[PDB]
Amino acid sequence: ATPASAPDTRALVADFVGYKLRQKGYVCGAGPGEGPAADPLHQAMRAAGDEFETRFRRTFSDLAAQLHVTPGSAQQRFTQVSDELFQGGPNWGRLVAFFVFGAALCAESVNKEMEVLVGQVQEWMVAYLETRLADWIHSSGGWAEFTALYGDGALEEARRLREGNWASVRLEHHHHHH
Repeated sequence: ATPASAPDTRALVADFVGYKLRQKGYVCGAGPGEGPAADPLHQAMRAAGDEFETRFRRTFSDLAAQLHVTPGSAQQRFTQVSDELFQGGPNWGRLVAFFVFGAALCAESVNKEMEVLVGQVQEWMVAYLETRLADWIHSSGGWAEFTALYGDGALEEARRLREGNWASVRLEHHHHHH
């Protein structure tokens, strides 16, 4: 018994984006309350998103000013940061982090009619995914671990961890003695 799949990974992506766009302008959908779904793809995607948004408080205004001062590049910068730390870290913390970025920088580059660069950021994503992320993914299989990851447990833990190592961009210089 091995079910098949017609849709594509790309489709799911454009879905979260397009929906997030109308979510502010013209919401369109249904009201899932007691409708058990085999593949909690949608529910899952929303969970992660709202997870980081609920975990902290004002990541937008906060991460805005804070990350503002420190000279940072565009979208490409956000990813580079995540991959920089996640470099060999199959932790969930980087999931909720790297995600909040792709999305935020997604709707931004999209709404601003900056799709040109948008398609670029994503392309790179799926690239490294099957490149070096093909292992950590093959182990858990994918969202599988995610579905059962945030099943039960304080969220404040996942954030503090993510914003902990990430926001911990503050380190100590070197000591030059003679």
